Amino acid sequence: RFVSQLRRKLERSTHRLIADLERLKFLYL
Amino acid sequence: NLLLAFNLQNALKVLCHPRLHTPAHTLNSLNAAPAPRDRRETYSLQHRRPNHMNVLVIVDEFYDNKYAAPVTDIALKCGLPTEDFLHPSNYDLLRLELHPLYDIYIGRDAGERARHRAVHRLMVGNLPTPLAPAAFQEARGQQFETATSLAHVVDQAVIETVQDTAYDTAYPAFFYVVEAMIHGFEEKFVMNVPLVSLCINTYWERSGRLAFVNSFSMIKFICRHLGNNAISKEAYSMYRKIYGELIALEQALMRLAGSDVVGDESVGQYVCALLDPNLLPPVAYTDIFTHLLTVSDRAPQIIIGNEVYADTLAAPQFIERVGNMDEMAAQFVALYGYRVNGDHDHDFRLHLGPYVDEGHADVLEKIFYYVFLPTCTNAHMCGLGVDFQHVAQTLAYNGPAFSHHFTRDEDILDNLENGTLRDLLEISDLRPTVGMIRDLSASFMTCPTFTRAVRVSVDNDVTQQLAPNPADKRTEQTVLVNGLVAFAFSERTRAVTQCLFHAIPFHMFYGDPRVAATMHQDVATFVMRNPQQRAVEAFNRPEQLFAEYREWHRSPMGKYAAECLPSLVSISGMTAMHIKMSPMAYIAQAKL
Amino acid sequence: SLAHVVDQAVIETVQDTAYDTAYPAFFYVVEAMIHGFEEKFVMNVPLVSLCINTYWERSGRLAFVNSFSMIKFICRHLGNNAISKEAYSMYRKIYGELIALEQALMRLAGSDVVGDESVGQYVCALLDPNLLPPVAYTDIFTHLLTVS
Amino acid sequence: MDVHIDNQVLSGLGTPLLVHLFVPDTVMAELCPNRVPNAWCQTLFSDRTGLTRVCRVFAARGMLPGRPSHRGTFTSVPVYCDEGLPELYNPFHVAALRFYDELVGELQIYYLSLFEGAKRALLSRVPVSFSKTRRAIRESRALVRGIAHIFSPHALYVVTYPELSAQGRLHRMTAVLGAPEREFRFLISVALRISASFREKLAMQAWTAQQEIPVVIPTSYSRIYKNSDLIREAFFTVQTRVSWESCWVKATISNAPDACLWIDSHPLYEEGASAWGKVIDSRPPGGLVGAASQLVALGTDGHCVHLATTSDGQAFLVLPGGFVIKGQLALTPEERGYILARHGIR
Amino acid sequence: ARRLPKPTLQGRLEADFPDSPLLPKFQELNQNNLPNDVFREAQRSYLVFLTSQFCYEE
Amino acid sequence: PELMWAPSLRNSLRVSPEALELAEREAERARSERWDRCAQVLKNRLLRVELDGIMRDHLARAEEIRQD
Amino acid sequence: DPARLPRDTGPELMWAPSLRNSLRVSPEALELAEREAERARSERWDRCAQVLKNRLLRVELDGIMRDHLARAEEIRQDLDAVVA
Repeated sequence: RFVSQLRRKLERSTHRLIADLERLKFLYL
Repeated sequence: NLLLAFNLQNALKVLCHPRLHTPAHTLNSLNAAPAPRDRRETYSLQHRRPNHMNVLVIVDEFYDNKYAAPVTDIALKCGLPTEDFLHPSNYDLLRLELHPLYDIYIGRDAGERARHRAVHRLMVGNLPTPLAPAAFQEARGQQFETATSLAHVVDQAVIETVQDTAYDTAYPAFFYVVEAMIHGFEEKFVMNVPLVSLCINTYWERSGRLAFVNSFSMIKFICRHLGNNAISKEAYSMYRKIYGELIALEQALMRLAGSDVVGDESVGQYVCALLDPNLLPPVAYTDIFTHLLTVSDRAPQIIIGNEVYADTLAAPQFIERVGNMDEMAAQFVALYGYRVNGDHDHDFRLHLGPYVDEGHADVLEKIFYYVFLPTCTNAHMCGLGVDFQHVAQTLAYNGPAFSHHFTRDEDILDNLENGTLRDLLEISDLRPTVGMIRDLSASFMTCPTFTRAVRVSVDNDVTQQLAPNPADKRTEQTVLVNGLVAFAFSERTRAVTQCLFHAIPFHMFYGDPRVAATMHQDVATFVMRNPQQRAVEAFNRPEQLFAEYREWHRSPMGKYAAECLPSLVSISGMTAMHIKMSPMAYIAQAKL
Repeated sequence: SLAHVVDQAVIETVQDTAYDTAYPAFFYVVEAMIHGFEEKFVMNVPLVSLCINTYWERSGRLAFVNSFSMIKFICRHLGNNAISKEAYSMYRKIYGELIALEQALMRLAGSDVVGDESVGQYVCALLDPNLLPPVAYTDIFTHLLTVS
Repeated sequence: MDVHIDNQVLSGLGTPLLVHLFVPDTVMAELCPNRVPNAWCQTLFSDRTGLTRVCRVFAARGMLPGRPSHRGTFTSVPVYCDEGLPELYNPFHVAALRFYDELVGELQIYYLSLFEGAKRALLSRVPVSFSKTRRAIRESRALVRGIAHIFSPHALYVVTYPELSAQGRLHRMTAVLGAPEREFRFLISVALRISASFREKLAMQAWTAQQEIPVVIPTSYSRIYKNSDLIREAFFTVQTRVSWESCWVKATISNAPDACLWIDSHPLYEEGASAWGKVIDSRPPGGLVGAASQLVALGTDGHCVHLATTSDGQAFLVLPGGFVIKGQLALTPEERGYILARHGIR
Repeated sequence: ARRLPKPTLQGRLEADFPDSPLLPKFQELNQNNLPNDVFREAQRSYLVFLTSQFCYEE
Repeated sequence: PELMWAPSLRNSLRVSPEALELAEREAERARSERWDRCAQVLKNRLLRVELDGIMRDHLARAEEIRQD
Repeated sequence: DPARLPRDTGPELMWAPSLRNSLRVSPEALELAEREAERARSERWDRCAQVLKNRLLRVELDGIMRDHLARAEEIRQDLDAVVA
């Protein structure tokens, strides 16, 4: 059982990242 | 025949009632009057909000094609003594002075009926020079010195050397660009230890007096760092005495404050204005704007170009933190694209640092910017603003710092081309070898882009929040973000630095026309046509930048700071006139 | 509350400067040459700093205090160790005392204004624009009869 | 939270679901001077304009939130626009309040600013208020959340809390514009037709003044006010942002109760948003000469334009200088009933 | 609505120092979207940005 | 002395035929600018109030992340 | 038919000159206010220019931010179907 950890950390890294993209959007306007 | 004393403390059974503090009865009596004052003022009644954000258009636009020079009535009061203030010729000023806590103005009949509006006088020094002369304030400071048993660590010598430092016409403008590139960051300052360790050393050898006193962050860093025989000893002792003065004065102020609390919070924010955290220092490099939104019970509104920001949860929408420069390395080119492809007018984003967590609770730079500096130097400095891009183009479009095969420890003044850095370093005459100019230029990776000015409007304290008009329970304050306050300019300095600095007369202590007319050739015509404006009390300032009625420090403070003799008694008098006029301010004044 | 930044010793230096019968005439021919403006002044900066710093040592007194424009320049153009500290501090004291007296006069005249202009030209002859300095090098005349 | 359970059992007749809210004192201070109000709900539709019945909202001020961070007044907004099932939300849909003590100040709020934050914040016996007992046990911080206001750029706190099924249905609702687009266009439409009436009254006459109100005028009046200086008369129509505060509607609301005069006075050029909707009184013992003193004090205003409306259907525009231009007020009486239902009852 | 006047910055560095390691990271720009002088000052800003980059990395 | 025209009701304004017909048109030109600037700031706060909704929905979807 | 007079004071009669029937005008203050308000009016015209352009930039911005989720959704639906 080793697939349920790397996948999880990478989707946590992208769910922080989509908030960073909306933060860059708020940085634009 | 008993010798009964009548102290102040037995009069607190009448001096602490709210009926002394509500002006609602006297505004009912003034607004029902059948013949109000015909001479209305309309100079600094209401702070109008700017639509744009850059302050160069506000200053240049304000002084462009201007021939009207009106003055407010509070500045009209403190220019004449007691004996003629009560004269029947000055009834027009005597008509409105009818309450010590309220300098009631009339405003304008722009609507239907001009209403007498009352703004609360916050501290005790806002009483006019007629009804509270300056020698009385210096003698109250001498009462304050013996009432708290203050130990002044400063002698006359440090006060006079900072005094003629701020009267040096040939002050090095390169020190301004060093202050601008560091701008109050610890990790940036350790990059410039061999810079400033050469700067203030050669200033101490050329002129004998000390440098960099025009900012709290630099002198605080000089107190923390560089004590390791970097500067000469007698130069460093001045900075150590200056930093010891602020902690000693704050200890005296809390000895005045006493060990009593209301609810759970201390009473120290009621009795004084320096110990009140809601008062903000006039120059903020790090963030404090998110900080006081977490600690204040009275609701502040940090108006950033008609953008309110009244709540703490919307922090990154209005202000971003640059943090330290190590985590920004992924977004260096992103921040550069924000520089070159950003519309800075109508940009309501503040580029500040993180709030530093010191135990002092932000009282030391308030003391240094408010009671120390405008009294040892008689209110003769102004708050300029830098353009970071132009100084960035200055410090890196030179010869030796670009090539990187020019070696480090060679003089820069014999191989730098005939740029503006050459005439910047020629009029100052220091020899910064290349490499200490390299990281000086490399600080640009996380310097800001512009020095915005912002009008924080904090409400009054609950003791003195008794006005009926809900727009005048707020006492606003401008704070000039990211720019440094600075002394007078040479014309040789101004001609080579008109492309680097622009002056902002924002505060009552820090808007002065003797210094502003040097580094700005718009007010240099304005006071040429209106020479009576050259006084610091009657100087006109933009009401979208500085509302004099809606301000913590009014024009009597500028009258006292311009004419005090810079010494111990003046410093103690100025820190003794920042006491508020609250009922518990009267309590803590009656105790001591 | 006119604060005197000048002291008695500076008055003694400028006094025995003027009372020095052995004043070097080279300052007079230089002041004939560098008349008025500063662009002529900036091409003789090592000359004026040399002849000030040798008169600060051959005698004790200072020089070039005969004209005002020299003090105006030396307050604003020198001070980069072209001249000594003890000599330049006197000129900085002089130019501080002049603006100190100016602000003393502006605190005398007060915030009064009649006909949207100050009463300073009426209360005091030395604030009147129609008073002129006896040493003139610029167009003060054509400037004068536009403001008068 | 006293007003929350004070109009939750009274407004339940006219409205199914009731929202609990806060207004900060700082945001509503420019609605009313000296906090003189101490309400009336009237929600207008975006695409479905119409008219609706007025609902009463009990609000009490001077009482703080549970938070010590901000201290402001209490309020409540009814939601009754959603027809039948309230599962649909109308987006970009305003709700308008008439808060008052003695009718002063107006508040407009979107439904979207309300609903997005409401989901964000998450051998007898005597009768007991079951809602009052259920309200008392939450008493926590996170019931209140701060939400920005699109009309006026401030944070408007709403308090919602897992009380009962009535709020329980509320956060489960979702659905798939033009609501402030109409009221500005309507007011500028009637302002354009009034300025056209003044245009034809200056046109059928000579371009002259009749000067109903006497006032003395200097010789330099054609200098210090330039020739055909109608800069204020140009920009008057841009300066009328409000109508329901204006005196233009004060004539229409006073036709049924008899006839006095009303004044809309504005600054010659941006001297401040001066004044809207005042009275010229012939009723009290000030009398007609007392009203004439007010009218000559009006004509002597040298730095303000003036517009006059009578309750019987006539409109006047008083220039600074005592000059006046007569005009007509009459409009289609559908818009009379529209304004009369916008304010209150017909 | 406007910014400060420009500093002097006489001559050009790119026409003086061909041995600079930041020179290959300089030519990622485009002349043809703007006039010559505004592109010149944009080149100045990009050059001082990369100079600060080189000083910061060293 | 300074002379003031006494108030009679035959006192005419300075004659203005050309004053108003360009005035109302430039008034509406400034009025449309005022209105779409207000509509722009309305739409800016309107997109900022809707944007937190989809982020709150994503943070609600992040619940199912925690058990996977 | 007008007539020009310096002064009077305080009548009961409505059409009679006075100090109370004098309009309080100041030509200097109104002219400055006008000149400044004209400048404000001039600055009011040139804000309605390029919100079309910033709207196009935010449209292409939300396009490239939808690109990341359109990338990530299929990769997240691939990595859980290998459980067979």
